[PDB]
Amino acid sequence: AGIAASITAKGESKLEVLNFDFQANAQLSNPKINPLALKESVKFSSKYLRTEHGSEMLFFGNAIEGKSNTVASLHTEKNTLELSNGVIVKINNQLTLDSNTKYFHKLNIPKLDFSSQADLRNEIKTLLKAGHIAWTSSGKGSWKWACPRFSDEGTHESQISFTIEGPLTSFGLSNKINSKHLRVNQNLVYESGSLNFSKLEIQSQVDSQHVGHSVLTAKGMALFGEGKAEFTGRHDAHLNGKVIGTLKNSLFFSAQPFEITASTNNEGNLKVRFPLRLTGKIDFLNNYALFLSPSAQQASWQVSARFNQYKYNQNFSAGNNENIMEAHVGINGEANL
Repeated sequence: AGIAASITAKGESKLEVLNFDFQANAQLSNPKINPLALKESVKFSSKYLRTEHGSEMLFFGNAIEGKSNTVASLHTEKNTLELSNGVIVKINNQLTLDSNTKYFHKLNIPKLDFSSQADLRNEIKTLLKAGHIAWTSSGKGSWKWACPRFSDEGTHESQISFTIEGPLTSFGLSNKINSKHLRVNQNLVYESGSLNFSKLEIQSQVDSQHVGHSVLTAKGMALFGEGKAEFTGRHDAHLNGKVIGTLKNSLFFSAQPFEITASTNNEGNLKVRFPLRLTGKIDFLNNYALFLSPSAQQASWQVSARFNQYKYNQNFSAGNNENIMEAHVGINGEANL
């Protein structure tokens, strides 16, 4: 039992952008055993836009297959755009798909001397199995254009990693972005073996000429069942241009049974270049030290925030001990008038 369906539409007329020649088809087959080979082809002519598609679905009970494609290409007197897509899906025992996105764009506007090029690769590859996950992608692409009000060029590089196998999980990102004015490197590292451990790793590298360099990267080691958690937290930054200085950040601590200790330190000596020839001199000293224990506990807070000619030192020590408890409040400051 099969059906031969065929459609053919002709819009012959004046103007090339308006005339069209559409055609369609459809085929079927199903004798006894359901060996379906359903197919489709979408086709038409039109000077304004040419787009084509063909989808052919295959079925053999457990052998299930699917191939679909849709490609379009825009063309005119100023612009030239294209796109392609391939659906590759097959179902035999497990589930998997690989689909691609081919993106092109070329714009040329001679009115203001503009020429833009965009060209993007968007591909997905998945794998679903009985207890298995295999997921990855790559957002590869680049950009470029010449325009007096906006001129930039660079390459975008993305990669996604994800995989599941049993109680353990895996997940990693490698982001590489590069341009003529901004350069950032990004990495993600994640790992945790169910309720046993948890790996926390961040990688952020920002590079720019006008402001300077920023360095942010930190680690965290977490363990389950006992109460252990230690994160290595830090940051180093540079500022250039209208502002100059440093950003030091200390975030160190250990989470332990019957022992809690935290160390936080924040440093900055920024010098703001205000307009009308004014300079703001900012130096602040923010620190912290923790110790928690069943026997004795303590804390510390010291601030040395200073603005230009206005200095302030604030003293705060907190600590409980059985032999002696200290209680001092340091309130000191000076405001020039």
